[PDB]
Amino acid sequence: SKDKNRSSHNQSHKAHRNGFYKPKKSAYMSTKGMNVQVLKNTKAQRKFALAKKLEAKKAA
Amino acid sequence: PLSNGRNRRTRKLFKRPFRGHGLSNTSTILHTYKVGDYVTILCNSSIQHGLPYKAFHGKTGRVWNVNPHAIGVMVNKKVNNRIVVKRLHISPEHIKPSGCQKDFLERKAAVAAIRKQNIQLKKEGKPLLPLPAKRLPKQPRPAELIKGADIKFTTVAPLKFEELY
Amino acid sequence: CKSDVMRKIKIDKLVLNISVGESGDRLTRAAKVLETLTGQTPVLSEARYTVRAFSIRNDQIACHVTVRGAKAAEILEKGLKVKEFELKANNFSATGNFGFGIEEHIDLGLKYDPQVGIYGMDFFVVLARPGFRVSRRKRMQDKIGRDHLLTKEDAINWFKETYEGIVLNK
Amino acid sequence: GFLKVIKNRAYFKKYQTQFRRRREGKTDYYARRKMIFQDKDKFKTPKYRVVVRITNKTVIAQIAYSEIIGDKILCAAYSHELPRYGVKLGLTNYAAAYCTGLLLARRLLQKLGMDKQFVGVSDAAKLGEDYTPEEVDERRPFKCILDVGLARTTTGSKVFAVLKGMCDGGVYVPHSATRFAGAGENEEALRSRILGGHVAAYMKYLSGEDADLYKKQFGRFIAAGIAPEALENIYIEAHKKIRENPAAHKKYPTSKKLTLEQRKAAIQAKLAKLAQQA
Amino acid sequence: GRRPGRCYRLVRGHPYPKSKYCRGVPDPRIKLFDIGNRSAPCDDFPCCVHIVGLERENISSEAMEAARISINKNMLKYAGKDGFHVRIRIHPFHVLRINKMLLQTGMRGAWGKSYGSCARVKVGQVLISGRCKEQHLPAMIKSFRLACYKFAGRQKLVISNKWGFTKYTKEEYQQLKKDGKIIADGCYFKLATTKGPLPK
RNA sequence: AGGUAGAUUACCUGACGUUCCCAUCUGUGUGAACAUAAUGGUACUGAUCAGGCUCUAAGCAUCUUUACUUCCGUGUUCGGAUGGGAACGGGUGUAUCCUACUUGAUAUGAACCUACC
RNA sequence: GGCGGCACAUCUGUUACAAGAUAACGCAGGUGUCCAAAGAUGAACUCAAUGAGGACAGAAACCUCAUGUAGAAUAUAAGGG
RNA sequence: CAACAUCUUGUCAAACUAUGAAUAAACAAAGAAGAAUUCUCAGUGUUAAAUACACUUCAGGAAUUUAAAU
Repeated sequence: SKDKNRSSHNQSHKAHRNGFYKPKKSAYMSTKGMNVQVLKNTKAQRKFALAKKLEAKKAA
Repeated sequence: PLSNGRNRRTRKLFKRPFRGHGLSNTSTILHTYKVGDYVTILCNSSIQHGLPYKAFHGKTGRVWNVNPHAIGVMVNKKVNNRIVVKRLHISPEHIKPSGCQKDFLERKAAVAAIRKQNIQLKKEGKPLLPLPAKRLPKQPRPAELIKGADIKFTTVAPLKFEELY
Repeated sequence: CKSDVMRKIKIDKLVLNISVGESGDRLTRAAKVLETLTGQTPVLSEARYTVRAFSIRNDQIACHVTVRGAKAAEILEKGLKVKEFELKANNFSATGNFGFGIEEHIDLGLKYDPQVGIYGMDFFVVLARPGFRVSRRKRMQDKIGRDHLLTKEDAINWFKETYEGIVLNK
Repeated sequence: GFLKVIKNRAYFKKYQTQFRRRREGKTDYYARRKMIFQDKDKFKTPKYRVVVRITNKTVIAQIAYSEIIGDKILCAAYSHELPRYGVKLGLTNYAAAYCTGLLLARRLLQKLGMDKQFVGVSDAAKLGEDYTPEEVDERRPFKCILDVGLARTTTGSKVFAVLKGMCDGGVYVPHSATRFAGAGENEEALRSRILGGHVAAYMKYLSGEDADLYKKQFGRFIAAGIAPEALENIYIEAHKKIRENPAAHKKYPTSKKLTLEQRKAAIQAKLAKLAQQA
Repeated sequence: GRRPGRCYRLVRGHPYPKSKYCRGVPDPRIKLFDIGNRSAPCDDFPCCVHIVGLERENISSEAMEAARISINKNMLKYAGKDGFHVRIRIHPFHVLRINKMLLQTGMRGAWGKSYGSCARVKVGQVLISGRCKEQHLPAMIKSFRLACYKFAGRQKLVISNKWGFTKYTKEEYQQLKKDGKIIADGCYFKLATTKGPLPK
């Protein structure tokens, strides 16, 4: 008893009922795998600004 | 019925341009890609090492990270019913600087030129200039006269049939 | 002060190959004769394709050597003296080179042995002019102009002046 | 006749001409795009190379860095300005090729402003030993790259004499001392060649074999009065006179282009002569 | 024997030329495509009458040899060997397939073996064309109408106003001949080339 | 005007004859030394007696090629749409998009940095 | 259904409809391997073929010059490079 | 006779192709939050050294204009 192997009939109108789920803007801002030298400059400054910010907070 | 090879159906997709074989240019390896630029992926079959997948050939992506010998490029790939974010790492030989914003980046300059004058006219008191008009589709043309001194007429009628043999 | 000094046809090469059809044994002696005749160790040429009709791919077949300048000028006389400068007019290629083939190596009869045998030889002479280097230098390798290049007639006159050879159109 | 000429219009249509500077055989493009590809994380940082070329009379040394518009030259020191520093004849030898390298390095450092902390070697005894420049205080040496072009790197090539002057002049060029005139024997074998050793030993030998060959090979040497013993002390004074001051028309129209009107009028005359011939 | 002509009439399937992938094709039934006096100069025969096919179908190679025989026998009998030039302008470049089925045999589970050769024509595509002098034109139009009975579908005989296989009309060939723009090749003409080096 | 390094990679290529070289580049003499191979032919090194002979470069031609423009042609094909025609085969009409080969006219370069004249 | 075959894991070209996916026991074929070098790097050189020539040598042996956009070679099947 | 070159002629290709549509595919048309200008300005690196360049919430901070960009 053979059968129909495959058919794309209706498979594209199904996907447009709930439309193409675009990615959120948080997905475009990942910093994984970036340049190891760039990620070491960004870390070395964020630590520097935070240390001077927390010290000023402690002073007041 | 096709196969599952990585580079299947590439008789005409990877073939080099006619009389374009051999080495690439020297501005391919000299353009400077900075993070946030719009570049176009174009698979180069001459350089096999690092050839991007054939489904990304011609897609436009944003440079997200510039590594010493490869340029990170992120594109949107379509899946069953959702759009995912793909983060490749393509060597500069396989990508081309896209000029999608060629028109946009020349509108910014025109506005910036005007706004520069408005900070001088206002300081010196002159009436400031108005910003450039926005772009509109081809608007309906108005009514215009036509002179009767440089005019000529050609009668138009259906043509009598002439046999082609 | 005419630039005719820069068209002096000179002999800049001479090739003597002994194409024996057998590998080794006989060939090794074919190199010995070329060592005495020229004074420099010859090279060995291997087969290009294997043909059963010739009993021949990597097996050494022939041995050829090149000489230039003064050393190649005298050996050209010996090969011509055997022919007595009677070179056929069909021995000159359209590129300006001429050649001839001798059957017995005269060599030296003082120390001659039947072990070596009798080996034939082919003489090929390449003619040139000052300025032919532009097609052999590594940097900016180019192609010589057609006016500077030699002809079949240009090679005939050179052979009919220095050696006074008689060309036969038979 | 039996031709089968493979030059027909069906053969030119498929033709792919090579790059222009490769069509002339002047640039090795495969090994040039390795001296030009800078790390992509260094955005538009220049990558200098030393372009060393030897003509029949002049040793050309330039420090250049690539660009999209075209290769740009930072500094250049030819070997035809040696007569200013004393060296009058033999401007293409191994000894004059060391001077132009030293002349370039001291000209470059003076231009940038690092000629005070980068002195290299100055004496004559140490001219035979490899000297790799080192970090000074907290300022690294200027870094270049030799670009020999289409010249083989044989064990005694002159192009590494220009490199020899650079490293002894202060500029840092990455190298290994296995291709100078030394790389064997001792340092004096290299030192002698830097000071015209291989040239002085020629005329002290040709003058003893044939007095007419000596005239032929060194005709302009004898007329200038440069004895073989004086080569060591003319090159040493050249090095002393390079360090103390290294800080640096007529046109002949030929043919012109024939305009369109003259071009089309010539054919009509040629056609008329063809027609009047019959 | 041979399958009825109505089986392989409609044009279906991708073109199937004889090549290294399709091995074992019976040869075409036609080998001589040009008949008559093929060496007569262009100006000898001014009158040209075509056969135009008006149906999209497969004219089998058996219907060209069988038609070429009819034109040759009915034109030698009426005009002569030297008085006409008829050229068949379709070649059998398509291979029809057949699945010979013998019930102690396989079902519909296999491909087809090569059957013959046919030429894919379309609407308005000239099949056969000829040239002859004026005095023998009525004796060739009659022969051409007899040849349409061996073809399938609708065929239209068109009396072209052009010259003997050239593109110019019956008077433009006279203008170009007297000016000097026509150079003979024995059977065809050649344009006078105003390009390339000026001769001596 | 010339040499070095280039970017665009035939408007840059191929063939036929051409014109200067004053500087420059090339060709040019040679083999003691590093170095080189069967050959100082190549690469390597030392040099300056002559040379524009070939290079290179500037020009020529109803020059092959190639790069722009018109024509080819709204003809091929095609998106949309009948209870349109035909027994089929195929092919209209409407609102639209619109090639290619050929051929004809033009062109045979431009530019960036350092040096010398 | 059986017998036959593998469309059962897998690659190339085509059917395939100039993005991606894409069927038939559709077509033309291929894999269960081979390699201490056929991996890596540097240097030198230019290949198949044709024309002209050189004793035996000729349609095929070796050598020289000219032309030679890859018509050669790259372990294999095909397509790319 | 032929064979080899060359200039034309008639007809073809799913596993041929120089050129190459229509329909399409994926971008941009101002969201570290709606632009811009000026001044000031630090941490890590790249660099021959930077006052260049790269990342740092267009690091940060202060004023002026500003709702405009099919």
